[PDB]
Amino acid sequence: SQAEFDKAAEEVKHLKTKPADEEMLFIYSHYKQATVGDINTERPGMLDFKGKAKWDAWNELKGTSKEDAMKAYIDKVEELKKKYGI
Repeated sequence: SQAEFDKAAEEVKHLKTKPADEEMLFIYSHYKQATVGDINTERPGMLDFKGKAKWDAWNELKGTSKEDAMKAYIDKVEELKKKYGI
């Protein structure tokens, strides 16, 4: 059906600690691409400060091989799972 990806996701979005913007970004961007696809949300407007980046990082992908997005997402999440975990 699926791999460990939604798992990676599921875990990461809960984590004891809330990952740094970039950690969240990688995850986010890739998940969003692997799942939703091509940043179809749009770039921020009000308290942009800690949002933009997520937008941009996902955007940066906008068309990556979804599968890769998953692989990568998990393949990298490990760090979060080792640093933050549930």
